[PDB]
Amino acid sequence: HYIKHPLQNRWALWFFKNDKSKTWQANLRLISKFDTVEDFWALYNHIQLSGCDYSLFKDGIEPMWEDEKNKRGGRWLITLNKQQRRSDLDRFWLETLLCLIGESFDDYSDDVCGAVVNVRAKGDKIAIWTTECENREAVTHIGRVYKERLGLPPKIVIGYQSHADTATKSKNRFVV
Ligand SMILES: Nc1nc2c(c(=O)[nH]1)n(Cc1cc3cc(Cl)ccc3[nH]1)c[n+]2C/C=C\CP(=O)(O)O
Repeated sequence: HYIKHPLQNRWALWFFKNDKSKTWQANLRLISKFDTVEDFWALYNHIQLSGCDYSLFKDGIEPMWEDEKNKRGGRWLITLNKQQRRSDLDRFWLETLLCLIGESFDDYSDDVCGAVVNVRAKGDKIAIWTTECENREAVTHIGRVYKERLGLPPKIVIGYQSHADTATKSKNRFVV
């Protein structure tokens, strides 16, 4: 009936089905792809009415450190307490998906790879993944706009961790 409204990029929704008897990548599942506003909303409305983690990454980028577009990058991390799953999780996740498909970081949105939400009994987490941890100007601009877009209290920092550092964990490259 109507002409669909194209998004700037094509996106893929992935999920991680926690299965301890399998190696990490064997639990990744690519659910579906979309490149219009109407197809995004249909998928979002469908998931809402249905550690089982999810991610939205640009087409061609797998949601893993191993991917060529992620190996030299990192993520802005938002940590929620147990009480924030009910009051803030869904709002923070939708606002993060909108930053992605709407290219809310202007030219710096070209550095965005995707976003990951970790559903944990001990506390949920949401991250925006970027392609180059050494791109200080792009990384910091994305972080400041993301923190503001989510209405986070200014005094508390959010940290940007390089995937190389997260993978050899035993520390924040930038804070905003
Ligand atoms: N090899 C490897 N291991 C990883 C990775 C990774 O990219 N590669 N990741 C990052 C990652 C990508 C991703 C995608 C989805 Cl859909 C859901 C959750 C996700 N987590 C987290 N491990 C370790 C697992 C748990 C630690 P923790 O308790 O901190 O998640």
